[PDB]
This record gives sequence, C-alpha cells and structure tokens, in this order.
Amino acid sequence: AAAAGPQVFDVGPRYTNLSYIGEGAYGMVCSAYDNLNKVRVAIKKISPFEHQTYCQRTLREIKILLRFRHENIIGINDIIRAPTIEQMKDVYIVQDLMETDLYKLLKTQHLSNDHICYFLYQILRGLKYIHSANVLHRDLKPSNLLLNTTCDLKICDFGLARVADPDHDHTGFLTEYVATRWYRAPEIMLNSKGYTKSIDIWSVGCILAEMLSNRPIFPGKHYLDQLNHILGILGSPEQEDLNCIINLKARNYLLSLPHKNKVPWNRLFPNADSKALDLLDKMLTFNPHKRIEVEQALAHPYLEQYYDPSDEPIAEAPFKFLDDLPKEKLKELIFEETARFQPGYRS
Repeated sequence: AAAAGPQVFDVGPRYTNLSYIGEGAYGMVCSAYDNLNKVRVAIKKISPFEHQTYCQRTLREIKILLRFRHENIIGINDIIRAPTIEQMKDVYIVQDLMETDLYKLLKTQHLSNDHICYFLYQILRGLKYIHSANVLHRDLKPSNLLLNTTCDLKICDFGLARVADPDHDHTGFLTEYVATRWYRAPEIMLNSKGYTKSIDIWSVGCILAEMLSNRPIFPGKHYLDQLNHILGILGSPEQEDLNCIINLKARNYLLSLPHKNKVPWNRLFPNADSKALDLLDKMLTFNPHKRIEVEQALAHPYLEQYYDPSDEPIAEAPFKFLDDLPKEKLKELIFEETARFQPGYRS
C-alpha cells in the first residue's frame, strides 16, 4: 500500500518518503527516511524467489554481510519481509545510503593522486578483513565500490563470494566463469576456478589502473579476448611462470602466441605517481603465487600516509558455509537468516 513509479515498495512504518534511485541487483532501489534513526537510508527490494541462482546469490550475500562488521564493507541495517514463509514474496534490505559508486564517479571525474591513494587504501583495508575471514569476494569492480560525499568507501555485492579453497583451485583450460570479464585474473582462463585470494588482488590492480586513467585497463570483448588484453600489456610470461602452468592445454596455448614485450607502466600512465605504479605492477603480476597479498599491499610505500596495521582490523573468526540446495530450501534458509530483524513478540 505504497507505490514507487512502477512498483509495490512497502517498507512498513519505519521508512518514509521514498525516492527511486536505480534498478541494479535483480530488484529495485530507493532512498528513504529511517524514523527510528532519523537519517536517510537506502533500500533494495529483492524478489529472487523465482530463480534458484537469484536465491543462491541472495542467501550468500545476506549470510556474509550479517557476519561482517567493518567500516569499509557495506552493512545490512534492517531486513523487511513478511512474517511467514508463505507470505514472503520479496525481501527488502536496508543499508546506509551511499551517494555514488566508483563506476559512476569515473564516468565524469578525474581523480587526484590523493583520492586514488585514499580509495585504494580503503579497498585494501576492506579486503584485508574479507580475506582474514577466509572469504573471496570474486567480483570486485568499480560499481561494487560505494562512496559517500566525504570519500568513505564501502565494498558491496557478495553474491559471488566463496570461502577460499586453494586445494581445489585447479581446472582445465577455458573453463567457464561467471564474475565480470574485465576484472578476471589471467589464471581464470588458464587453470584456475578463482578459489584463492590472489583472484581479488588482480581485480584490485585492475581498479587501480582504472582510477589512474578513467578507463578499464583490460576491456576484453569476450572470454579469450580477456587473456589477450592482459598479455598485450604484461608481455609473454617468463619461463619460470610458464613452467608453473602444468595444464598442457593452457601451457601450449601460451607457447603458440608470438612473443610480446612488456608495455612499461609509465608509458601507459605517464601522469601516475611512480610508487602507485610500483604497487600496480605487484598487483598485476601474471603468476598468482608471486602476486602481492593484501597485507603486503597495505604496507607498500604508496600507502604510507594511511598504513597502520593496528587500525586495519581482521575478522573474529573464519567464515564457513551451497549449489546443491533447491530454490524451495533456499527460501527457507533466507527466511531463517532474516529472522533477527522481525518484530516477532509484540504485546
């Protein structure tokens, strides 16, 4: 019994004065007023119950976000749903209102070196906490980095997140993959399921590059094209790195390519701070075993103004949970996961 330029956006007695925003993440987003807290908040209506995938992504995200508590990761403030499973058709997730995201910002604004440094610091600070919980985000990109007007940055969208599993990371050449193409690490196309922490560091390197130039560094138009963009900049992998790829099909593909030399980061980014480029290089390293880890990245000289490991907190314990559960049983776990926000007992 309240409408937003259709459709039904019914968020109960707490949240007044709706105001449409976007249409992302298989639902719809409005600004609204939190009468208990007296601040404007953001609300996403989620109607995922018709597709098993939507339900998977939704449960995964709610479980992680309710467990995490960190300044640089979006929190869930409230969840609104019907009082029974039967009546529950939609779920509304209430979060802090964030003005913009890095994707929208990069369309129109050039970043100062100071803004790049502070945004990168906050991304890595959030990622340290995520990785400390043994979780991989697996879809970091500018549109999943929320910003407010005071340059505070919060990571969102844990729909493809997974618990790290390096022992089961190996796969064959050209294995299909779901996360956003332009931010995929080279090993995804060669021999990796993206079950290790290094997958996220690559995505952060891509984001840094994009903050430096306002354009994606590796804009592949299709699955294999992505690998060739990467190789056009990094150059042919070195023998040691090629020897690490024991997958014959992936190794022979790399050996089949004509030799390409590295394109120097300062040719690519002539206006960039040289310490930023040194860190860039370390994040965009071909061999994931040689790729910098999140805590080393935080200690890099580029970030010296901000680095303070006592103020870079970690999760109080690892996270542990999947795809085998049907749409019906997923609705039930979602119902249980959101119980804490219910009025429940009222006299």
